Amino acid sequence: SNLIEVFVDGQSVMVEPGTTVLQACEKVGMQIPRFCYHERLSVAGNCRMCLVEIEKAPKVVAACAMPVMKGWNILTNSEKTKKAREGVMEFLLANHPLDCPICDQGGECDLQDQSMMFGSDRSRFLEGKRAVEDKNIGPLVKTIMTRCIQCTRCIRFASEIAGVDDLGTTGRGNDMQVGTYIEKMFMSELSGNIIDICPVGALTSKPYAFTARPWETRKTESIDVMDAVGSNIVVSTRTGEVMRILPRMHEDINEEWISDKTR
Amino acid sequence: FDNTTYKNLQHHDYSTYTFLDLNLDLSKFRMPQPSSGRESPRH
Amino acid sequence: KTSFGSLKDEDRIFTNLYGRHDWRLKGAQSRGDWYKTKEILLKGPDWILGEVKTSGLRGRGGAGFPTGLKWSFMNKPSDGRPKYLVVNADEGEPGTCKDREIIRHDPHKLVEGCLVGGRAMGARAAYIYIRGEFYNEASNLQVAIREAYEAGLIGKNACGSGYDFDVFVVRGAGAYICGEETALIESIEGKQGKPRLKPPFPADVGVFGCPTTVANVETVAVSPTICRRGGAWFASFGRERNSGTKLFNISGHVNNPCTVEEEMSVPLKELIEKHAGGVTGGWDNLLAVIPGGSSTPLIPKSVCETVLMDFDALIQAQTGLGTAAVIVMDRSTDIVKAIARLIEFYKHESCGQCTPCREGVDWMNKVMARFVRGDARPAEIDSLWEISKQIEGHTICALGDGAAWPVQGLIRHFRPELEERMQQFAQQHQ
Amino acid sequence: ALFVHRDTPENNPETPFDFTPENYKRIEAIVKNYPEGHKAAAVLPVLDLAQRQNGWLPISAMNKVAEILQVPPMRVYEVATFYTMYNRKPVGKYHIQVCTTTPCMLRNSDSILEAIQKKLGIKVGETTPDKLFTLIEVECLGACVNAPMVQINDNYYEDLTPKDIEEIIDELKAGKIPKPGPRSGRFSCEPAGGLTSLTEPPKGPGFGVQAGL
Ligand SMILES: Cc1cc2nc3c(=O)[nH]c(=O)nc-3n(C[C@H](O)[C@H](O)[C@H](O)COP(=O)(O)O)c2cc1C
Ligand code: SF4
Ligand code: SF4
Ligand code: SF4
Ligand code: FES
Ligand code: FES
Ligand SMILES: [K+]
Repeated sequence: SNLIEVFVDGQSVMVEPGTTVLQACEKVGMQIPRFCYHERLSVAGNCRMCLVEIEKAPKVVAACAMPVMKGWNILTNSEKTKKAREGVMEFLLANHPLDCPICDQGGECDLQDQSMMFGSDRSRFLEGKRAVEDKNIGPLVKTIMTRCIQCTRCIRFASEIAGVDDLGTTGRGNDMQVGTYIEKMFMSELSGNIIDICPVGALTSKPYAFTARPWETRKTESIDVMDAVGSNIVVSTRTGEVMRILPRMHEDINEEWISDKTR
Repeated sequence: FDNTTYKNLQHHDYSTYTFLDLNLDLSKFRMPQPSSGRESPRH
Repeated sequence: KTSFGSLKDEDRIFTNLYGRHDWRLKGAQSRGDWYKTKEILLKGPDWILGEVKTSGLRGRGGAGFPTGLKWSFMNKPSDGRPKYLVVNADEGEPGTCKDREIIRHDPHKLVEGCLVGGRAMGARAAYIYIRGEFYNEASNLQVAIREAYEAGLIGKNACGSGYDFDVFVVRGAGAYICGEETALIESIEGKQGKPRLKPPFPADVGVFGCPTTVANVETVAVSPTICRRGGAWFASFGRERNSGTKLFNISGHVNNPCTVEEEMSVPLKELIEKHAGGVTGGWDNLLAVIPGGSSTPLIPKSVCETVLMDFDALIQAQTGLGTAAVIVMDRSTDIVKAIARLIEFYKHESCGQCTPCREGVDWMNKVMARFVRGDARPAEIDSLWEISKQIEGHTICALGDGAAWPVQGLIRHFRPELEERMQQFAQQHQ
Repeated sequence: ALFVHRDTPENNPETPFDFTPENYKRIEAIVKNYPEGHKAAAVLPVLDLAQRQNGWLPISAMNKVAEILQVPPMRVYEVATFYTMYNRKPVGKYHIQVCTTTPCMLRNSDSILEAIQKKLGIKVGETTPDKLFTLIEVECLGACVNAPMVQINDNYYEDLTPKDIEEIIDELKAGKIPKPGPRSGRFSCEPAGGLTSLTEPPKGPGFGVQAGL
């Protein structure tokens, strides 16, 4: 009764007012590409990978942020939408380093995977690339900040989930950098979760460094015993050896987080 | 009646604190501020 | 009317534009400021919004939205939050220095405009955001605001109308992006000057998360006069949908660069010659003009012969009125370098928030630097055109659009110059 | 030119900084311009005040602003590094800021920047050994019709020629504080050689006011 009717590629869906365009699309099983958006963090709207055409609207809207209006037809696969994704991906990769073989993210990277699915297959960037200073934030999280795509997921997680305002951005424009400004360690019982939410290899697990590739691991869905919360976890193993621990989503227990002891 | 001379020469003697001294002098005239109801968003 | 221009002094609003009369309250009152302000305030917000709407006034900050409709977004019942008017005095567009003269030479016009404008929106206070480099202008404004408080013209019982209104001056700290309306609000709140997405719109969620309207200095400073002399008087100037008078800055290659007030829809050629002393070396020495500040695309001499200076006419010329900052370039200018320096400006001013402008404007800057030297191939021109179209329309704020339009203007009108420079570089380095 | 801080003996958390009692009075006036519960809006003016007292912002000054207004230091760090008017390393007594954007470039701001370097013997971005002047290029300063122009501390010096800016710098060395404004003959932004408008005496109160008021 409160629901309003919108259309995703011409197919009707009834959604609650305030539902974003991106959420209307996932009611029909369509996942809009994204980098800055995370459903458990506040909306940012800065990466622009979620741009999508609304029928009879000249300007593409950011699906992650734009509330859907009654009667809108969202064109998730139109030429305008595809061209918007190709351009944004091209901008994301212009300064990105050629690191995939030496980058722990390789093989489970959202930049790689969305470049394969939604971006062009070649480069026309003929300049030199940006290179960024690395930051030291403790023994657990390794930073290779030339890989950062300035999505601010880590900043929002630290502030909102971990309640620690030690991460921010410094500088401006193409020189804008994510970090602590001062030499500081991001040591919090939830700190290891910024490895998972970082879409790229900018933040990686120091203990896990270089030991395995994602395709060769066997995932064992299990339970954590480091405390009495009972966090749901995946135990990654390879050839009979435990390689790492990952969160397993459980809305009623740990959501998609784990503590540093569990990890 | 003279239209021949610049008449904005006072700012030739504004110092470092001119702007914030005026802001201090204006404080008495301001209406009471509204309140969000809490000390800050972190409270 | 068919011909617009030759505005008479009696019909000029900013009558102390050059600071040759007293700018303090006594001078402002003797020039007609603060006159029957109480009467205007007691006509009510609907009457004020009527005169602004009738005047046909459009935003003077660059975007040119119809002011009357925009200000009416605030004319709604209170929900509990306070309501604010934010006055944009950041004035960051290269070639634009019009708001600087209002603040320091006609400050009381701005203060009254805040009160009258703020009344129309039901605002409790006006925050005047002035760029940090305008220190002396900010102090002049601060002195003028003290005088109004001491005379009872603002504050408790403003002018005796029973309406309480405060005027605050907050200074910036050096950032062109803080002229963007939502980035301005974020700056007032004490964060980095990064624009917000819309929705929500400032009239719903603005400064401190309260209903707000952001208005340009010139837009607000003419509202008291429009309410006194009527919207019908203001609407009698300029073409239809392009009404009123406008402050013009003429810089670059003119004999007498100056700020002048002129009717809207004045021919561009007449404006440069009647007030700016003509193009250096003669009108035939003209190469190109940037009509509305660095964001607007350049137009070549041939287009400048008859183009009118108003919103609609300049859109027909594939550019825009913008802030009405006329930057003149003569035949001795290196046009490619001039535009390259503007892309370098946008590269230094990008807030870095969103991908297309953080990465793309920097990308365009590197290409332009090679285009200046001719160190490129012609196929890269269409590459640059396509890169600019990937920025435009895909960013959070219009700075991305403002960086892509100057590039398109260069490619649109001076492609042969780009190709000659590339051809010549290859010969010297073959 | 970096946006990361490294402790040094002259810039670290134990560097001495504190607002004077007079400056604490100004802070109260600043903090009272914003609604109760939104004190973080005072970061920009309070941080600027710290720079006006100290000449620049060591990390200790930033920490003090964060402490007073009760905001995280990172949020103050973000502001200090975003806005270009905040000096995060010491600058000279006179911060010479030459505009080099296109409108000033079209009117030969290059000759001004060249003249300053030749006179001062320094390069762009450098401070003199005596620490009296620091020279930098800046973007448009909102005085394009008065180009080429510079800003030194809080003052604009306009319509410059290489001769004009050498006299200005010589006055600064001599201790005299030169008057700001155009050095060509006009007083502000009016066209050179005589007004083309606003020559008639201005109308007084009530002129042209519509019926009903
Ligand atoms: C990068 C950028 C800089 C801007 N700078 C200014 C400015 O300095 N002054 C101004 O009035 N508007 C500026 N604007 C436009 C404002 O966002 C907004 O459109 C304007 O303040 C609205 O007021 P108005 O309707 O009276 O014109 C800027 C916009 C952008 C994208
Ligand atoms: S983050 Fe992804 S795309 Fe970037 S280097 Fe690592 S694996 Fe490659
Ligand atoms: S480090 Fe990772 S999560 Fe943080 S802003 Fe960069 S890409 Fe996003
Ligand atoms: S377009 Fe540029 S200035 Fe505007 S929000 Fe995006 S990055 Fe910031
Ligand atoms: S996912 Fe919407 S802009 Fe990043
Ligand atoms: S271009 Fe130098 S003041 Fe505007
Ligand atoms: K990661």
